[PDB]
Amino acid sequence: KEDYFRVDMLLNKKGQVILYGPPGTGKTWIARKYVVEETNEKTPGNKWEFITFHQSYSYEEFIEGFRPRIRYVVEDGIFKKIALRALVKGLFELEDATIGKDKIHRLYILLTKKEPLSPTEYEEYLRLKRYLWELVGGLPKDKLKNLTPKFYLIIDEINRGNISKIFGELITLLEKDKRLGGENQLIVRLPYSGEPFAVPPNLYIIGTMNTADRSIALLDVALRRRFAFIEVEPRPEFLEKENLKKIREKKLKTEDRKRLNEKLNELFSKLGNDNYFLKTLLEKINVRITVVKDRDHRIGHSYFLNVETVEDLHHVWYYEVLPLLMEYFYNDWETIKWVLNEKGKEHGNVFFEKLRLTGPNGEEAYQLKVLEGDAFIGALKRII
Amino acid sequence: EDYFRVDMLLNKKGQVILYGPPGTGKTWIARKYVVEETNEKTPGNKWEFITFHQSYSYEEFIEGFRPRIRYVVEDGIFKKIALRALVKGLFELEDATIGKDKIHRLYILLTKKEPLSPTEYEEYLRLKRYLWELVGGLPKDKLKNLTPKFYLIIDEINRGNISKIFGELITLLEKDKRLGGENQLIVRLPYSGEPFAVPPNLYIIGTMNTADRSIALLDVALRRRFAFIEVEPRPEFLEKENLKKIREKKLKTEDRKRLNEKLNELFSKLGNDNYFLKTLLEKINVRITVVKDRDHRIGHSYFLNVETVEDLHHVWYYEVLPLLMEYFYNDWETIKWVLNEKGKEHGNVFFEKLRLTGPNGEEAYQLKVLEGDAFIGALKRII
Amino acid sequence: KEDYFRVDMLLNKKGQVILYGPPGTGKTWIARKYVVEETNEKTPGNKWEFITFHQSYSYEEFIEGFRPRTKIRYVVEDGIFKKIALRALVKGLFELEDATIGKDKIHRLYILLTKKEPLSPTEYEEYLRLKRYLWELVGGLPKDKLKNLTPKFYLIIDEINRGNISKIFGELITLLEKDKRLGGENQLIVRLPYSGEPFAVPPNLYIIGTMNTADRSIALLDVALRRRFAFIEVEPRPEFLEKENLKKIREKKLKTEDRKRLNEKLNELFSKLGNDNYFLKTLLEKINVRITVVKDRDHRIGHSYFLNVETVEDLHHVWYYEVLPLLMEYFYNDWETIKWVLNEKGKEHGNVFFEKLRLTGPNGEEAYQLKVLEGDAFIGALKRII
Amino acid sequence: KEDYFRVDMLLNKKGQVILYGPPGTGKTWIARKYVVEETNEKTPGNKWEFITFHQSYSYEEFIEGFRPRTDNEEKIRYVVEDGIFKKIALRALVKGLFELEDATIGKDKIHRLYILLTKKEPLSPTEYEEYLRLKRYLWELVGGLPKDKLKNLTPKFYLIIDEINRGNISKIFGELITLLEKDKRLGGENQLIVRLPYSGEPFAVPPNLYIIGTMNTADRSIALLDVALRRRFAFIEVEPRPEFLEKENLKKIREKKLKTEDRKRLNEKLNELFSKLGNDNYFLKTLLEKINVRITVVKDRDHRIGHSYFLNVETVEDLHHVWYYEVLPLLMEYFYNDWETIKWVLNEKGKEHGNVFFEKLRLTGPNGEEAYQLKVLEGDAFIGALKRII
Ligand SMILES: Nc1nc2c(ncn2[C@@H]2O[C@H](COP(=O)(O)OP(=O)(O)OP(O)(O)=S)[C@@H](O)[C@H]2O)c(=O)[nH]1
Ligand SMILES: Nc1nc2c(ncn2[C@@H]2O[C@H](COP(=O)(O)OP(=O)(O)OP(O)(O)=S)[C@@H](O)[C@H]2O)c(=O)[nH]1
Ligand SMILES: Nc1nc2c(ncn2[C@@H]2O[C@H](COP(=O)(O)OP(=O)(O)OP(O)(O)=S)[C@@H](O)[C@H]2O)c(=O)[nH]1
Ligand SMILES: Nc1nc2c(ncn2[C@@H]2O[C@H](COP(=O)(O)OP(=O)(O)OP(O)(O)=S)[C@@H](O)[C@H]2O)c(=O)[nH]1
Ligand SMILES: [Mg+2]
Ligand SMILES: [Mg+2]
Ligand SMILES: [Mg+2]
Ligand SMILES: [Mg+2]
Repeated sequence: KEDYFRVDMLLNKKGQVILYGPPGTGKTWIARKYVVEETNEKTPGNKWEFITFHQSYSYEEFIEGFRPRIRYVVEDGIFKKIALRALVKGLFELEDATIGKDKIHRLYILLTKKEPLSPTEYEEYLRLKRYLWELVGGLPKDKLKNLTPKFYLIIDEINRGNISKIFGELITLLEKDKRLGGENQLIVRLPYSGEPFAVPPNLYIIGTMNTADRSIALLDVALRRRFAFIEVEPRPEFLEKENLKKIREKKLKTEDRKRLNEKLNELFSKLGNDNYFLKTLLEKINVRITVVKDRDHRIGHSYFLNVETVEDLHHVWYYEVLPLLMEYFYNDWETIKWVLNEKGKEHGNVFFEKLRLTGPNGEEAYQLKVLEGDAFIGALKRII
Repeated sequence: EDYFRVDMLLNKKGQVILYGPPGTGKTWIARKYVVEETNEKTPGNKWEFITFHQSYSYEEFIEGFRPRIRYVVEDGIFKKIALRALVKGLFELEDATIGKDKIHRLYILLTKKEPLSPTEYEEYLRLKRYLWELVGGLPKDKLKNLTPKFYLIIDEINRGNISKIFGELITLLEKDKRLGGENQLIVRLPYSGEPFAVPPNLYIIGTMNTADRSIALLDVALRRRFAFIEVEPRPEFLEKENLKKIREKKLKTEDRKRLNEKLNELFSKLGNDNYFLKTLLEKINVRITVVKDRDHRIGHSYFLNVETVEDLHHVWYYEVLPLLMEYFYNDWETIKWVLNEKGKEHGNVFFEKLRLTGPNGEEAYQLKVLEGDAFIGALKRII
Repeated sequence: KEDYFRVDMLLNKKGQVILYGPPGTGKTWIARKYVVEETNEKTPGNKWEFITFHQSYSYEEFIEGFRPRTKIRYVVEDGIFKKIALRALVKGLFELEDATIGKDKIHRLYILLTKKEPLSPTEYEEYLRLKRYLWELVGGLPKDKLKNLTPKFYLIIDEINRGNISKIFGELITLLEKDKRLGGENQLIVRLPYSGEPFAVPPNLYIIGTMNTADRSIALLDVALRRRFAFIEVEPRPEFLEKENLKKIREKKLKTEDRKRLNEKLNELFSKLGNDNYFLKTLLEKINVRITVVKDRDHRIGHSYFLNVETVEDLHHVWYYEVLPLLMEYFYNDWETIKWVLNEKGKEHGNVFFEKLRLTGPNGEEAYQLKVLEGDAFIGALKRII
Repeated sequence: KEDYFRVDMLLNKKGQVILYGPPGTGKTWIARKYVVEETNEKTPGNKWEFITFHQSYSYEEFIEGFRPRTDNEEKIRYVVEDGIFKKIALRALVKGLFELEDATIGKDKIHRLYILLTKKEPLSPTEYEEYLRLKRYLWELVGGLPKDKLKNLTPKFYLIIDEINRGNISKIFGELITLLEKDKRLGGENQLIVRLPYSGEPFAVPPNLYIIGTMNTADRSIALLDVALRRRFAFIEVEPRPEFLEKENLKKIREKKLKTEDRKRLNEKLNELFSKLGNDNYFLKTLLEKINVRITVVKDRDHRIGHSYFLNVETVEDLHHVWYYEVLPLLMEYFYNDWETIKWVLNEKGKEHGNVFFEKLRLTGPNGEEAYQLKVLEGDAFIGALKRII
């Protein structure tokens, strides 16, 4: 648990992390696994939330916005609700005579309530929010710093939405010192409600993002200072035989797992008795992609994580890896054949066989050749 | 062949995209696979057919605010078909915590073509939040195999902004992230504030044109969720036996024999060559592949309905010669070389060179209409 | 005719057609003529519609979109295509004899579709449940009954390339293919995003596009849309500019005694041209081959510029106010090309259309001016171009 | 006149013309003069309209669009209101159906529709539905009328579109690419009735209505209209006329307006002007000819200087103001940071630091960057610098 430990450390130092890398690495997996292993709660709900950003995601659905529920009810977004839940659950365990635990528990029932709030209860929600935000501030900073029952928000594909538009006052408030209990503790007031709001130290944010798409890759340095940035690189050592066996023996603790570790034995013996076939295959593929495009368009290891037989590797190759490589290099046949290091040969057991016709201006072109059986493993052996 | 690989890749990945040039039967094999898999010939209960375009948003697809005077969160097409797949999968799932009457009322509210009344919309929201309270406590090994199979064919999936339309479906569509999967995700939707997760009951078959690169699926993160099947042009369907085997698999009556001799009247005029259209499309696709992209190849649907020589003349002069002149605009040498008539500037040729020559040295050609045996003699030159 | 049979054959075979070519070749003319000759109606409405694509259409104004309908209601309203493709389907279900077809409801749906008044707020949900009953009926019908609906409906989409068709034709990338129409071997019934009600293009309907191919900025670069249409190149025919063909074209509509004047007006024309019936024909030929060699083949001058020419003053006005500005707009400030199109490149300072200016610039460049020639010097200048 | 006769015959033969040329040649004035000579109305209103296309002119404000309008003075709603062209086309068609002798026309309906097209106030919702129903009756009525009735309509309506290229003419027109042709109008041979997108009601251009556009061909950022859009309009070149700037010619043009005793004042003011220009009655004429020929060889033919800048010139200081505020910013706008060419148009190329319009600065940049400064000349030096342009 090393990536687990660095997510655990950089959440307790920066307050919030972003798991970046190429598509196919373990970002969403390590985020969801870390949060269900810290909260001890397998589903989203009270103690943690899972959201996904997109271009149809705005400030009004994230922090607060007007909604006709008629008059305008200032409906809180998901961040305001999880931050208020984190603050109220932290003021549960915070023993103090000024904290009225009867009103704080009523605010926790009003925040936990999955039903839409009645207009008889929305005024109670506003009054208890005013009492909560007039409670803190009068609370000392050394008590507001230590809040035990931590809350987590996983913003998957965080670079998909306009984060500077979605995060409103959260550009300022998400810094660890600008949270509650910190030394530069800052409680700003919100536009649509007028109520003061500040991020508690009880709530952490684990973003994940892919760095392949550069049109949505974040460049706001003032936004990037709020987050730690954990690079989840492609790990081809997960595709070694014993490591792939140990990974696939996670949810396999029955006799069917006995049908698993022999199914790899049919696989890796057919690959040439090499326990490092997929490992060095993805290694050579990623190191050849890194030098012709970038390191952020590397093939992640989750393409070959579900490979159990040779036909599974054939389907992952011809329907997930080769269309991805042909979308990487559109009509650039020399570069994609260099990625498979087939730049010299034009025929034979090859993935792109040369057409026997050259253009009127000297242009040439290739053809996707579907290899099967030992010829396919022989062509994959050439990449290593 | 293609049916078996669609059935195989739809189970291990959960969603497939049939891509390729126009003309190859991607929508055909998607519709045929889904009708042969659901045993119903109309979209509706167990499968839906949609087509993405630029007026698809996240609101019309998953959920969005719509006034009905009360602004309510109207579920889009995917949330209706995903809740329908989840509820219909929770029908046959025998358990003690699943109240079958609420699940059945939710299925009646989901499969209702009439718009829901305000007395039934709140019941719909209550049954939805009961459903999402239910599957948040259900084990993984019971949700892993829901009994029916629901399909959503998204034809021309690349014509809309897919990463904008698939709002929370970038995360949830992965087979290891569906309900009952090894890493089960349940996102929180922004508009309703209600949780949501794609069941393993529901499969997606996208189709995609790859000739147009302005709508190319360049999102590397979104290409990981789908398995990408290339439906290539198959010129071997235009062989004289395969043309009779394909065109008689749609009709069942006596007039199939009227199909037969009309084909034999065709290929006797082409030069007694049973592989005339096959080698014609193969040679033309090799020319297009070497002078333009391989995604601009001519599909076989142009020549599948060719049954006489006049239909081949109409398909040539009104479907693929405007297509070739649109491929190579004012590049007369390249379209001249695609029909391999680069030296032939006169005679029985498709583009006769004008005798007049411009002042800066440029020369132009003229589309010549060939009929009868001269047209077949010009088509024999391409082979 | 010939082009009439071309449009008829390709529209029956394909379902949709696009008459494309240079401006002024009779694409809108042969489209409107074919549609008023098939459906015997001189005015759109019942059996056919005429629309024009441009950048202010969208999917909402063509298929369906949300609109306010009077309190106020947020009502999804069908566009022109959904209205005509429900009208063609419902009119096709009149002559279908079947037990499951409830014609008392189909006739009410036809009355609500052909209702020129806007729908009442108590008559709109009647139309909605009638559409729901219709799409429950059509999905239950066998394919052989929907294969050949009895009438024929036409939608002339003129200047089709001027709008963003891939944005406008939302589901119609899929549905316009004749195998995906109703009763086809591979029929498809999409679900529309705004309403949620299903939709499918009947075989009753026939869309006819016309396209300007002189403009390259709006051309059909979309290859997948070009499968759905047949493509008729409507070339400029200068053989219509002969004296006998002008007498056949111009004296066809006005069948009164004025033909006995009009041919007289033609006899003053070509005798002023040199007693040559092929003056305008070879003039348009030897201009369009110049436009074909120095520009693309589809920036050519259409024959509709010279069809209304009756006297030499009309030819002078058509030359100096319609096609010489057009040639000056083709080759803007490119004098050695527009002068070469009129094949007066070596000529200057005479009976010429572009007189050379006596001044030369500091970089050695020169520019010419437009010279207006009248009388017989203009005809001697036009005789040079031939 | 002759230009008005040319506009009249090309407008009767094509239905719509465009007066195109450089700025300041009087294309708007020629269009307005011809229209007020036709309809005999000094102001727009019933029989003719005047609009200006700008960059933000849209189809929604030209044919029909969802415009906000208040219902019962309480709340705004977006309803489909007709633009300028649809209102003037319905007005022309209804006014032509006034004098049309036919029995199928319900005149007491049609006249009411004319009132609903001529009231200069927003329609109340009680009568806006009446206006919609009368439009539906009108398009049901002309859908059965023969061609011989609708061919000849008795009045003549005009729509002047000043600066027609400054908008997106295809996007603003829309259905008017097809409808504006003389054969595609009402009562024509190939009569066409489109179906508009927003209101969903039919529409067709009457032959009653004519369009006279003006086109500034100097700029070319937004000036490119399509070839099919060139086909609909006749195109009338309005050149700069420097022969309007001769002393007797400028006298007759300035005296064509109403002047009781100020004609002799204009006479003694114009004799004061040309006596300082070297006793040359043709000085402004050949000045504009030399500067326009020198514009034509280096710039486009459409970039010439219009003659109406010098039509108000009566004194020497008026000519100095016109030069230093109306034609030298025009030249500096055409030749932006092209100093040798704009110096060659005035043919003072190489002649620096004299009685010059563009004085060369005596500094030079790090890599040889050069700059010129607009020098203002007053008195005999300005007339001397004007003398060497010729
Ligand atoms: N056991 C194990 N499984 C992993 C690991 N990394 C990825 N996986 C598996 O691969 C699948 C895909 O990984 P995932 O984390 O979802 O990619 P991603 O980072 O979200 O990809 P993207 O969203 O940026 S496109 C997951 O379902 C997970 O089960 C790992 O380190 N260990
Ligand atoms: N029998 C049979 N018919 C086919 C086959 N491939 C294509 N066709 C026919 O050709 C037509 C075109 O196939 P289609 O599915 O529409 O291509 P497409 O993928 O939609 O092409 P596009 O949308 O990218 S433009 C179909 O109507 C189908 O009937 C095939 O393999 N077998
Ligand atoms: N008789 C006859 N008349 C024609 C023919 N072509 C054009 N015309 C006449 O010329 C006029 C212009 O034709 P039109 O239909 O507008 O050309 P177009 O192809 O639409 O030109 P555009 O819209 O791209 S600009 C028509 O009104 C018609 O009367 C023809 O082939 N035969
Ligand atoms: N008497 C008389 N006045 C003229 C003549 N030409 C132009 N004018 C006057 O000069 C002024 C400018 O003319 P104008 O019509 O605006 O030219 P323009 O082509 O429209 O200029 P622009 O709009 O492109 S900048 C007008 O006020 C007009 O009255 C003319 O020939 N005779
Ligand atoms: Mg992810
Ligand atoms: Mg398709
Ligand atoms: Mg037209
Ligand atoms: Mg003006």
